[PDB]
Amino acid sequence: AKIIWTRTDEAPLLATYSLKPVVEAFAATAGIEVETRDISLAGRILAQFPERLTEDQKVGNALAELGELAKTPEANIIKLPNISASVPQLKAAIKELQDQGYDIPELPDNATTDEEKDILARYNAVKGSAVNPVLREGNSDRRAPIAVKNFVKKFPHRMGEWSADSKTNVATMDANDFRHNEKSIILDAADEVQIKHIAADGTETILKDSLKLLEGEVLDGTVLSAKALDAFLLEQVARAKAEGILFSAHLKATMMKVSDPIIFGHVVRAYFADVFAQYGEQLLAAGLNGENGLAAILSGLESLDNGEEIKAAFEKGLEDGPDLAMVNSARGITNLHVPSDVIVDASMPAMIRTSGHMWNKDDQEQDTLAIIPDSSYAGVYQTVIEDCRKNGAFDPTTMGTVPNVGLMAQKAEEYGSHDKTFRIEADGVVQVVSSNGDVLIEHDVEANDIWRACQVKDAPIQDWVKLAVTRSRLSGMPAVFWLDPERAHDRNLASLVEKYLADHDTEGLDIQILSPVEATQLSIDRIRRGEDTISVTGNVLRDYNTDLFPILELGTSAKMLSVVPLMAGGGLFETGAGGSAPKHVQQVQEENHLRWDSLGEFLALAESFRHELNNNGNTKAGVLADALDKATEKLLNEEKSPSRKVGEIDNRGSHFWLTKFWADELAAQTEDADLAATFAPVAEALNTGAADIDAALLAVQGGATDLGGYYSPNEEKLTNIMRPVAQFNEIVDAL
Ligand SMILES: [Mg+2]
Repeated sequence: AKIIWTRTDEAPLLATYSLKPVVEAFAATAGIEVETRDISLAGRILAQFPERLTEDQKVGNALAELGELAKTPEANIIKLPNISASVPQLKAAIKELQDQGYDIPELPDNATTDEEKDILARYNAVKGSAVNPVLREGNSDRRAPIAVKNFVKKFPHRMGEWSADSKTNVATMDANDFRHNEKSIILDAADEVQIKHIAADGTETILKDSLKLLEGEVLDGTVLSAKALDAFLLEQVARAKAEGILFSAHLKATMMKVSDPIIFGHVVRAYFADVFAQYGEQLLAAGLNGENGLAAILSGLESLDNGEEIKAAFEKGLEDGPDLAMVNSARGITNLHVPSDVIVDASMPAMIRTSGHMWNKDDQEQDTLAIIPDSSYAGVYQTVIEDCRKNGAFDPTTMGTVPNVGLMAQKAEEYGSHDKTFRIEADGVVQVVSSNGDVLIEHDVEANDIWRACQVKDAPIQDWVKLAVTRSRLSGMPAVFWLDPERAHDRNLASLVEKYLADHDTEGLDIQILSPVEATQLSIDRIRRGEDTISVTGNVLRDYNTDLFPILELGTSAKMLSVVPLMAGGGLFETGAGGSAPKHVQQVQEENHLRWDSLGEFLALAESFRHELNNNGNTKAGVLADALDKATEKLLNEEKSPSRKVGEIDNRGSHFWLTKFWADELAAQTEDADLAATFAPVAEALNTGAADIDAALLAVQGGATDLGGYYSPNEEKLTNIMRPVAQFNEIVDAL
């Protein structure tokens, strides 16, 4: 078997030149090959334009080959953070490669010829998030890492004290929202369907011409009522004001790129009711509607020149309304200024952790009314708030843990809905119409309503159920499916979960189905008494739970095990969800200190070894994984993760100590005597040499360093820089 280690960009790229040769040496003792594949920005650019290159310059299409790999049981891929290119990064990479002799074309800035149109289309496929959709052929298994959990117990993060008198609450709609208006069906056979609007006129408008659906696919349609939404919002503005608490609003403007900016605008106009009552027609005509935040409105006013008295009215709105949760007090930035500033899955746990407070204009903590307009998920957070009010803050030294198994494959549910979401222009109805003419789903709609459809396919659902059973069996933790009886979609999924659970041996396992509110309550009841509960959920709750529980248990959601069990039986082990840390590279250029933390790599690696153990029968991989868990725990115990500061332990040093501790554990274990004899002299060499090797890895730091490039660094220079101590290299390369 083979483990593919992704060669990416910037900081993780540099770490990989140090860490991968060690991983390769240790892995080979379990009969496992470790190879890199090049999915760097520069490499993916070269892959896209082979026709311009000499044979020696060519890269082969590594992303496409990894995509194919992922559809086979052979796949075992360790994926590190990589660049999702902005246009500037793309232009910089292109220029760098041209300077190095690769005759690739310029990014056209105004394609007119057919060749230019083709080149632009090819580059546009390379920019942005190009990699994740090719590699994620699966659902999600995310867990707080045990090595990090055990350290938190030793050294807990701060948890704000809660008051029984707290007035913080979530406010959410009671009716006429996506949850209550949702209708859902399961297709009997494949069908290409149409989405249509029929106005009170009779005038038909096709909203989406063709939508191919599979046999067994689950289809939902639903509407958020603009009128109910507006009525609701105006009431919450008044409530925050009467109760003397912060008005706050929590959406996902970035991911839900069609619905949530619209909803946001409704929020802004509610807060500034009097302003829109007097200048509404004019502002809306000029596109100053709040869907790009209050800051866009304010900026646009200078073009209007009755804008001065409008500016004055907004300023008056801010003095007269409830106090707003602040994004940046020093710049005067409120919750309403930029739609993407406050993002629900981050903001809600941060507020819960901070005694249920957000920050006011004086930069002091204050209770908040947290507005989450649609009611599908609001109750999870409300249930946690009420529990903290009654029982006080969670105690990270004793609390249990709540992993997540999440239905994600093929852009499941709301995260595939953006091309099926429509701002309604006129009163009437919207129909999903079958090819045969049948009307499958129908909703009444009014102008300014939001209509949305969502799809999840049957194989992803079956895979999701298998993964829930597998996680419960392997971990011993009970599993709870979070499905809301009041949602049509969740009622359909519940019937399928019941059907498919019968394909599995569940004897000895505790698996049940509860509403999201019931499930949250059970989970937190268990967590407080030190016990564990796996949350089995759809796509959005995946996104929410994988922030909420880690932030409470660990102080952060940035340090997680994230696995995507691939459809054909392989695995993808994602080391990290952040970017590739350009400032980290700057520091190495300036003073040869790499502060990049490889913890996520050590953790994903241990799970990669477990995949070989569990799916491919590799007993030695299991031994390697057990030792690696203990080595990681020791590295954290001695705080040997990289310092930020020059002259102190860096990324290369952390790799050394991790390798020393992992070898020690392999030499000390008695589960595989042959592995023990292999690593006894390795451990002895690293121990005797540790004082000298550690001093040397400190000594290389301090001065300017030449990588030979940035997007396309020189391989000889990177090797010498990232593997600078011959004494260590000799031990690794001999094993
Ligand atoms: Mg999230």
